[PDB]
Amino acid sequence: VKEFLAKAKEDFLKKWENPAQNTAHLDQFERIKTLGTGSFGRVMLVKHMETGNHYAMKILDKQKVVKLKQIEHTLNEKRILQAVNFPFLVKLEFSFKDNSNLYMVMEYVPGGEMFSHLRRIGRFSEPHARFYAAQIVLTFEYLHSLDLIYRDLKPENLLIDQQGYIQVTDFGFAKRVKGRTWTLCGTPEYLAPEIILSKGYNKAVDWWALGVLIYEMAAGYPPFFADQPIQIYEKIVSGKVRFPSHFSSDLKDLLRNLLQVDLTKRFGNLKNGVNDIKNHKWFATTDWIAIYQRKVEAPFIPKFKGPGDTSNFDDYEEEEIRVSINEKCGKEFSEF
Amino acid sequence: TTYADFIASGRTGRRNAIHD
Ligand SMILES: N[C@H](COc1cncc(-c2ccc3cnccc3c2)c1)CC1C=Nc2ccccc21
Repeated sequence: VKEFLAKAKEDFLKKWENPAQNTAHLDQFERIKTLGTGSFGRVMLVKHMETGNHYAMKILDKQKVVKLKQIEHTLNEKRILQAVNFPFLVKLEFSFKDNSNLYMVMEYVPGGEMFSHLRRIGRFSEPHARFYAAQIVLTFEYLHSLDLIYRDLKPENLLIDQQGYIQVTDFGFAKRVKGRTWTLCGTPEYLAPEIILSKGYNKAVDWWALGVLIYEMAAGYPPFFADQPIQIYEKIVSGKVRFPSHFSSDLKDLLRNLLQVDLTKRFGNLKNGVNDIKNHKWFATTDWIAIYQRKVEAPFIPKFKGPGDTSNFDDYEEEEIRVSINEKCGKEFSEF
Repeated sequence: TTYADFIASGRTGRRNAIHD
């Protein structure tokens, strides 16, 4: 493992220090349909005319990004994305900007979100959840190895590719940091106690998120939910969790150590780092090497109805894409 | 059941991120 990571670090570094820019243009893409929306942007299926390929184009409104004070976060996302490379991270193929927007063109994953499949099915069996969780485990070991904190693990940010494997999306909160950070960021149900308390935190909040993910995948609902955020934060810090009766003893053990409010005992943040996770009973049947290569049998294959098929995605109201005659936030996004 | 409570809650849909 140390071998692979060492070289992965060398490649990321070169790209990090010399990020690619303006590698495409809006008019080289055919706007097909909206696959999702966010506070300051949207993602659409697009078709690259020269190659006939489909991609997921993320369009960010520079003015909204500024109003929401996510300028640096948006710069973090593209800079990081153009530099990383892992089998469970969706690839940033092209990036560019125009008068009104920033654009990040990623590889399209027709399979759809884990969220959709998870909600419809209810809950995943333990081997099913173990297969996806394992992929997140290698992805986090990879990211943290590069001094990156992800900060938004959740089913809504996980896609299922043609091979049944996971593809992580949304690096809007990713950040390269050695040492503590304080930005309050994430999703209510997945926030670690440190974040809600405003106490400076590290990569350990990613490992706590994994604990929330595994629990939600195996139970059908998150360990901490309520109709309003403040109620959800009250549960998270209380250091009190309840487990469904069908949760194996090993599964409950792994989660007790993951959903540890005391980030001095929390698995992943210990002296043995990620190994305390990879070597936990619940993962004894897991062949970490096999999972990376993807030679492990996937429990679910979301067969699609052809390339460019958006059947596995929900519908969203279509928004017209306009580009003003004037440049809006040049200085702010000069390095994009 | 907790499953029932969850499904009846307002947080079964896509959850938005927070920051400000
Ligand atoms: N967090 C949600 C999804 O976020 C994504 C963010 N960036 C890229 C993809 C993303 C990446 C690759 C993909 C490949 N195939 C299909 C869909 C894909 C979606 C998904 C909503 C959300 C929050 N901020 C947003 C900003 C814009 C759109 C949606 C949101």
